[PDB]
Amino acid sequence: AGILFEDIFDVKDIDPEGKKFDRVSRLHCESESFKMDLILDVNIQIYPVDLGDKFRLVIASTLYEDGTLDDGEYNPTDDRPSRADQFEYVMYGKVYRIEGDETSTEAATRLSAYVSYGGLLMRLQGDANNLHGFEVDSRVYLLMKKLA
Amino acid sequence: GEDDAEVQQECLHKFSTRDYIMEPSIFNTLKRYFQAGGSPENVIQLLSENYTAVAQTVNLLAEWLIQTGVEPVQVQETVENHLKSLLIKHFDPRKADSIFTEEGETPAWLEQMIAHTTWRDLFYKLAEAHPDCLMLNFTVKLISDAITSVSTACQQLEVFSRVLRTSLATILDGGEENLEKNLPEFAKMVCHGEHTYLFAQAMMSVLAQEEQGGSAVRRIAQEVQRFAQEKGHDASQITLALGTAASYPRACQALGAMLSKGALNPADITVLFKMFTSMDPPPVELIRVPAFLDLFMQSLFKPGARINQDHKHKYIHILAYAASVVETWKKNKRVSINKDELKSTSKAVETVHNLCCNENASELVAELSTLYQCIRFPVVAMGVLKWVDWTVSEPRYFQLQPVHLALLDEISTCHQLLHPQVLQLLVKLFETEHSQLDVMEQLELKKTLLDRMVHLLSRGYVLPVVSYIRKCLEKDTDISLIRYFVTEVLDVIAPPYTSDFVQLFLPILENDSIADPVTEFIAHCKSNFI
Amino acid sequence: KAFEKKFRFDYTNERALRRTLQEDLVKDVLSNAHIQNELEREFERMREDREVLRVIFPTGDSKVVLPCNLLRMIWNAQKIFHINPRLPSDLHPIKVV
Amino acid sequence: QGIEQISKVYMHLPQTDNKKKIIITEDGEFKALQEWILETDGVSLMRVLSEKDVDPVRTTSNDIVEIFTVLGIEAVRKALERELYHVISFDGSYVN
Amino acid sequence: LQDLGVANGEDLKETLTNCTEPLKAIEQFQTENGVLLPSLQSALPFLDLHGTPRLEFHQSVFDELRDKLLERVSAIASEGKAEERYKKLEDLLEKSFSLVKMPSLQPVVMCV
Amino acid sequence: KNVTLGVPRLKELINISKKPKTPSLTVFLLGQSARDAERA
Amino acid sequence: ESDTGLWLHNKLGATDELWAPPSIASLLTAAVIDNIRLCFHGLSSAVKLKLLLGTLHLPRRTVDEMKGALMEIIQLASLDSDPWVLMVADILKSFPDTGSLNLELEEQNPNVQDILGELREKVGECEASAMLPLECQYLNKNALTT
Amino acid sequence: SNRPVMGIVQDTLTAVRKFTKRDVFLERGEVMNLLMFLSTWDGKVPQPAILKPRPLWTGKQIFSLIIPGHINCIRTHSTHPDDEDSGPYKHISPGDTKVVVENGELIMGILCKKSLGTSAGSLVHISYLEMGHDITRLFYSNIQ
Repeated sequence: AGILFEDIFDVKDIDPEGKKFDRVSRLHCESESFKMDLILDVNIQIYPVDLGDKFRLVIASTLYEDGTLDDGEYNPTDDRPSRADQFEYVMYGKVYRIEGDETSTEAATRLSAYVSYGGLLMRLQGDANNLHGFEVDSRVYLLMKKLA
Repeated sequence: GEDDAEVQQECLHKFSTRDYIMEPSIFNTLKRYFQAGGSPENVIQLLSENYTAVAQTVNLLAEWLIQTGVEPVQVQETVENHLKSLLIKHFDPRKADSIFTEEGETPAWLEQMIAHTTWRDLFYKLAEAHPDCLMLNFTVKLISDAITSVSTACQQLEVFSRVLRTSLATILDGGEENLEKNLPEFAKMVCHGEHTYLFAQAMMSVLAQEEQGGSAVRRIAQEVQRFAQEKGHDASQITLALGTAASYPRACQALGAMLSKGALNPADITVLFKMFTSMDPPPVELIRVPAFLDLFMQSLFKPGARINQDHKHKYIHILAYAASVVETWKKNKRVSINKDELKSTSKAVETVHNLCCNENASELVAELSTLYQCIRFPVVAMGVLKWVDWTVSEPRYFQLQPVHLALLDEISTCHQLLHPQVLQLLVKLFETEHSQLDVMEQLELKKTLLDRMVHLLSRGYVLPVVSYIRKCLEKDTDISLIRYFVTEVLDVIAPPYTSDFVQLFLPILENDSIADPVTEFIAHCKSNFI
Repeated sequence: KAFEKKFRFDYTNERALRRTLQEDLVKDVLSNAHIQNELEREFERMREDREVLRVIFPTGDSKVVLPCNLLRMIWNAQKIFHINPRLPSDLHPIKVV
Repeated sequence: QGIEQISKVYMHLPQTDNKKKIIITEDGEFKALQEWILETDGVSLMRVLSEKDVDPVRTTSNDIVEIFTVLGIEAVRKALERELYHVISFDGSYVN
Repeated sequence: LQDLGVANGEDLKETLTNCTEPLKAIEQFQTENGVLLPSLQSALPFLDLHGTPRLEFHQSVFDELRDKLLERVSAIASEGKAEERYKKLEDLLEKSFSLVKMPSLQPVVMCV
Repeated sequence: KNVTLGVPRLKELINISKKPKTPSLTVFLLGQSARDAERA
Repeated sequence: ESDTGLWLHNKLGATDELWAPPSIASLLTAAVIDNIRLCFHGLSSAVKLKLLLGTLHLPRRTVDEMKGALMEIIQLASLDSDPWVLMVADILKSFPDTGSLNLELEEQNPNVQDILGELREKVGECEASAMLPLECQYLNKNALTT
Repeated sequence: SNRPVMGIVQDTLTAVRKFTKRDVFLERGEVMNLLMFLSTWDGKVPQPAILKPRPLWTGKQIFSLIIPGHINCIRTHSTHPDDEDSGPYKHISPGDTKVVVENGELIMGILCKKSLGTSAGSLVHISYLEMGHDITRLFYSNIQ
């Protein structure tokens, strides 16, 4: 294993504030099997995404589907079975913030994990139970596949 | 290994403490100590020798306080508050649920606590801290059946309904003047929940059908529904279902669509215009939703006009219909429709619309008589009021030797209902800060605004403006502006006066000794108005 | 109010200490009143410092020029040692003082 | 009437916080109050400081030798520092 | 204690020893030797229902109201007439001189 | 009114001139005159 | 979808969102409307609240389409134990058929009966210089006197 | 004025403002060609920001490779709105206008005068104060 999170989302807004970049769009997406809000910057030029599209999303610690660590270095000659073959859009980033609604006396019920894939920002808000796999300054892979 | 030895050590540790004789687990602990292999004689020393009668000490202190002239009741409140705080920080809701489980009706001590108000307050605070406790829930139920936080106030109906009744009676008793200070404590709880909001609006619709001032209730619905609107809520469809909107399906469709939008669109105006131009209109009361009319005012009079001159007559026709067309009703039967003044109202609205959208206007001096005659229509007047608000409120408006405030003089001359509106604008302009304006110029500007306030005061709106003057005095603005204001007020007033008018005007008339109408007013009010 | 709330260490709410500190440290803080005396003395001297700054800076300008950028060094310490701010910390307050 | 050498006095409220009256409220908060300040075109500081209903604490001058003859060398040191800071930081340029 | 007719550990000893009835005796003691105020007489069984000892309550209110003793003598130090001051101080002095032998009531006598 | 600034003012200050080009005061009021324009 | 009750709880179980969240018109398709009555009573009180109240947000046509299931669920609410559910059921019993609220709540309600008594007597007492609603400012003299 | 006197100027400043935009993506040949000009590079090609449908690196990845040591810095782009910090999207920037260099990595924001120019708190200033003059020299040369 090594899958920190998995769900299926649907897009409710492609860019609510008007596009600020001609290749990157800020998808706002909702999850139906839970209550998770997603904001995600997607390079629409190579992976066009339309409004109301459905997709499986998977946030993983590694790609080799064995738990073996990734080393964080580009190895195009890698021969190991990768999860990326099961998906269409694979980004690689680093979680840099985990907000919560915790008080000074209680634990957070709602958590908000922020990931930066080379600059392309993602927020994932939702119940804390689904976001315990996240931990700031840990490398992570966002895998994505549109569903019919 | 046997735990009897460790239990013996614990029993010795507990018995040796001061005044442990009074603990009620003493029976069980003595049993533990004697069965395990202790003695029933050492505990006599561990309790009696370590007993110092600290309770009787407190009795001596309390009676000494009473003998010092200190009233007992404050000390009783103090010790009761101490017990309250100790129980609050030692609270355990599972224990309370256990007192529920041993008998559904709690043992009779809690009824005695109900009989005393301080413990009712304790149980309120406990339920506020922890809503999940069935003992606390039954208890607040019993108290209300015999300052509940808004979560706890809505958590139970019988609580909420009784609280809504008390608060609504408070609103009606405090009237149009306490309305501002009794609204938010009421609207916050009504707008706290779709269920709470729907319930309160339903009771409000039920009560407002009464004709002996049910309108007094219906505005409180309008206050609370606009409170929901500014809190970002779906207050439209509930309002549509609360009227006769279902009888006209496309009407409720279009109206809900545009209210959810928060703005108009010519498609919906096309449907409503054709609906109303036809001789089968829905009731004019149906479309007189004040939020919708604010949509009209924010669209037809904003700087621009971002309006189509072809659709213009449709918007104006609907506005003049909603304001002017008078429907007669006889026992929930529409008798007649009076389209008399819709012509002239639409004409004047079109005129004033042309002028506020011209913006080239320097001809405003020419259109003044026309503007005054059009302002005689109240709806036209407050349309001009919102236009003047947006115009003057912009930065860098003041590069003229002014005219837009003379409009406000007319506005308050004709319609007393718009008196609260004009004041609310002027105070905002009175408190806005200007950078490009010289300091003396800002002083003369605020003098002109005070002239507008004085003209408003001449129309019988004396109490709120003088209250605001006293506020900004005691809370800021220079004493010269206040002195100039009271000079202008003393210029035109004449005797006699009213007690409230001197209750507000006189206490601001001692912080300054600078100037005879002043000494004449003093001589009058001192003798007549103590 | 804000100064006391944000700067006075509170040792009278066990829940916050469990949230922020490891269990043995919380028991140590709650147990001995000597550490409590040291912490309240720290807050008292910081209030004295506050009054001194009010004398020095009557205009209330917090912007000042100083040798060591304390917030940035704290951030550097957080990242060097991978300090997870979601977990209770093992740093004794008396060690800080 | 008036004091000689003072040929023009402008009256105004400050729009910069440094000239506003910063007080400490009862809760320890800084509150900036708009107060009337008079800027002259001449200099006679001893007379103005002696004048009734003139704050003889914050009333200052932009003339250095007046501060020297009236207040002293250390007040001159401070006022000179303030004038140098003013002329340097007018254009938003910072010097240590 | 017995200077003011207050029962002490000697009274508890003579009522405990040579008594085949401890239970009504301790019960009537704990009732008639509680705190004198009607709100407490409702609250003491409830207060004690949680396993909460009456020790903690007694100690806390004793410390608080003894601090009020010290505060009130400090206040009357320079209040009104010196005659009223020294009269009340002499009265409380003679009252607590019975209790000057005790370790917890000697500071009252010393403050007076 | 605008006072001299820049290198003329800097020159005037490093020279300790017995006459600045635009000498001036900054008088602060304390009574009601601090608040009141008329008294000011 | 399976686990319609648990799914609806996950979508509406947040006890702080006392106003029904937006997109509720999207969460209440015909299939889920018919699945609600299968496990209507298995949900929590606040979930039942937000669910029943979301029906007012639906389009009028969509309100009309499933009105049999809405009426069934409203009667399931009328027979429930939670009081909020009981009053909203009593109000909504006439809503799906026409869109008209049921203002016949005076029956079987000490709260409403006390509202009637106290506040009708207050209104009959507070008939002096009665406030005039917001739309009154718009009306001309004839309409206002009416 | 306790601040740097050398900064990034003219072509390099306009080009870095263009480069660290959110929507700059580099094919592998471009990345390798640019990494030729990086004197402090450790020879390890970093993982791309996008692996599929094609390997791509962003400008911020390469600039994070330029940034020395493990410095940490917070700035605002010159077009940073005056209410973005008060809105919901505070730590996630719609315009990418909040510069956050983290652990020696630029993880968000567009660089400008107010991040690489001559001002107190600028990134070159922090690079000096942390890594010393030599590593800051190499930082300047590598940017250019």
